[PDB]
Amino acid sequence: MASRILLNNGAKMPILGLGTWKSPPGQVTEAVKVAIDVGYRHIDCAHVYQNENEVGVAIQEKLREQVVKREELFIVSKLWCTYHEKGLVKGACQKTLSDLKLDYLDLYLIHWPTGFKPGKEFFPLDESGNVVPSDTNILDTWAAMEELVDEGLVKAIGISNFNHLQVEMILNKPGLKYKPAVNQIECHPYLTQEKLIQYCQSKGIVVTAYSPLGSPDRPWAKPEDPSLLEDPRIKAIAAKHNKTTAQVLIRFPMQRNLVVIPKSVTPERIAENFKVFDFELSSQDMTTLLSYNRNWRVCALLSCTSHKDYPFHEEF
Ligand SMILES: NC(=O)c1ccc[n+]([C@@H]2O[C@H](COP(=O)([O-])OP(=O)(O)OC[C@H]3O[C@@H](n4cnc5c(N)ncnc54)[C@H](OP(=O)(O)O)[C@@H]3O)[C@@H](O)[C@H]2O)c1
Ligand SMILES: C[S-](O)c1cccc(CNC(=O)c2ccc(F)cc2OCC(=O)O)c1
Repeated sequence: MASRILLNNGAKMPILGLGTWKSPPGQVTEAVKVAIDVGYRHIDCAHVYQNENEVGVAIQEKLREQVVKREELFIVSKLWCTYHEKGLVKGACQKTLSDLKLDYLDLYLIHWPTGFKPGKEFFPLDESGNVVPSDTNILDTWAAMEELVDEGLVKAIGISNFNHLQVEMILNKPGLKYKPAVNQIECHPYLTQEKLIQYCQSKGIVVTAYSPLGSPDRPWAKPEDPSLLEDPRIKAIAAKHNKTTAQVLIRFPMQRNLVVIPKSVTPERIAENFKVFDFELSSQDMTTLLSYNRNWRVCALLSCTSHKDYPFHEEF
């Protein structure tokens, strides 16, 4: 299938990218170098991942080596929750640009709808363990994101972990200048997201699926949690197609017109995960994978369940 999807800003976005959350700083430079060498053109980043400098080393080296031109890359980062204030957005973007060695981002996302008190700590807590919110309304954060487009720092802006009412709040913003190009959300066979995906696609917003393999390295994993990569039903579909379970899990969102961002620091897996443009899941396979939904979330933002903008109380 086609390698890129057209965004509502007129630019094309590669449907397969490399994730970088949890990629160790001493391994992510080589991971991104390998990824670019084996065909990846989209890297998903974030300031909160604390490894953008090392990602940037890889990008810059492959640009210097002329393995790829800047216009061929699609680099995404995200505004962390402690920078939702109007006066902090530009500097947060600029710090990400400096770390990544870039003079623009292809896409910059509001990482979560929840703003937190600014400061050094990424999760400021009160003495009782609750996250300390910011009063900055997300519409005002959106206006600050729009300024970045108009200053040439980013080509597109979008959102992440927004529920459908929060997307709708942006779309209904008075004086809205740029619609969100993307909503990046958790999506896999155990959290299939039919309702939110349909809503976003109907508005021309492209959906990126994160944790497509179920994030087996997530720090809060428990032994009793479900495991996509070990699910015998998914292994059976993979075996039938002579592919790995990971390859099925990556191809699944692609066939839903989603972008997908599997993470790996393992060279062989980085290459394997990209080899998903040479086979097709049947409609029956797709419906079967969808049937595994259990509304199970890797990323529930649990310290934030009383924040006014916590996204996961709503059904979708
Ligand atoms: N917007 C958000 O709030 C948000 C939240 C979560 C994730 N994300 C983004 O989405 C990306 C992907 O999600 P994720 O990191 O949570 O998890 P994931 O991509 O679902 O899974 C990554 C895990 O799978 C392993 N793996 C990768 N390819 C494999 C293969 N072929 N066979 C077996 N195991 C394989 C990796 O191991 P190795 O690395 O050791 O090879 C790692 O432990 C993130 O890195 C981040 O960029 C965004
Ligand atoms: C549901 S509450 O809304 C929320 C809020 C906020 C957040 C949440 C979840 N996360 C975490 O934890 C985190 C941290 C750190 C890092 F580095 C990373 C991570 O993860 C991945 C992404 O991307 O995020 C939740």
